[PDB]
Amino acid sequence: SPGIWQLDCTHLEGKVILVAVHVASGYIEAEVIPAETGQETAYFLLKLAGRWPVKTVHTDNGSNFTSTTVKAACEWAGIKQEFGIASNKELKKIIGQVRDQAEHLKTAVQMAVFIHNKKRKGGIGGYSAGERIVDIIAT
Amino acid sequence: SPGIWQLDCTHLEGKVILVAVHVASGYIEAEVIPAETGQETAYFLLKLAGRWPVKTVHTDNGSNFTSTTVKAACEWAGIKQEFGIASNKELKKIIGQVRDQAEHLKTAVQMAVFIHNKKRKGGIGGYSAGERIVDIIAT
Ligand SMILES: Cc1ccc2oc(C#Cc3cccs3)c(CC(=O)O)c2c1
Ligand SMILES: Cc1ccc2oc(C#Cc3cccs3)c(CC(=O)O)c2c1
Repeated sequence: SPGIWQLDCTHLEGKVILVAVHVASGYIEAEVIPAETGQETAYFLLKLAGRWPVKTVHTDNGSNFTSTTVKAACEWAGIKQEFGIASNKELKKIIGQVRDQAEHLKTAVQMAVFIHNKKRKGGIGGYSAGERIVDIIAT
Repeated sequence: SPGIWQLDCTHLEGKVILVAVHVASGYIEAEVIPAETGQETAYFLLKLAGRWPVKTVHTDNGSNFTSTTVKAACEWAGIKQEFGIASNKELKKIIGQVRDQAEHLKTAVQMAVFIHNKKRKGGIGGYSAGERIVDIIAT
């Protein structure tokens, strides 16, 4: 289905990175938050769903099932939250390659997301993740 | 061309809203920032261009031409900044319709962006802005 995402967290320099993956394309969006709160996840989901068809979000643990705001975001935007489900180390190599081009970690995280979404697999031919998600939604 | 945007600022409850419009689709992305700094605009442009083809950004005044970080963002991401160029009152009516569904202004701003991007013109038939930008990029 064209609206399936995976949501996860990752950690770098004592900061928290929210990562959404569009499962069929590998497109990612990410955001650095001060702390891993309900509100932050709800805000991120609402932005995401305003940009793409988001039908179902898959997570790997219980954290998101206990936030009052995440459930009000789910419901407002029409997002099914489903339990049950790598990319998270591609990110980190690219973050390492750019880290000292940016003062702020968040900048490096977005430079990493950029390159993840724009590049071709193996550097030649076919579609980027950013091309594939557009191509998937367009049909 | 498929990569042309308009960037502008707007103000509500003493907070600053950055608005990017995809000129051919009317798709919008927006973000509430504490203050109207170079860094914030650069960060927003870098996120945007990591998500969509952004070839040229049109602005209406000189503010963006005097930020060292905005120029380093332009150059890093391959974005031509061009001088010379409404939607900004559709936003505000919808913000008013949702305002007391959300504690934070930023939430109302994203609920407004959601509805702006998802709705059909006149409420029936054709494509939403979010459909049109995908349809434009897919060709
Ligand atoms: C080449 C490039 C592209 C985008 C960029 O965004 C920022 C920023 C920022 C912030 C916004 C709010 C709080 S910090 C920077 C500056 C850095 O990180 O070097 C930067 C540099
Ligand atoms: C239905 C719905 C959907 C998304 C939402 O995001 C937030 C938030 C937030 C924040 C993140 C960081 C600092 S404040 C809220 C709560 C509110 O504004 O009522 C909310 C409610």
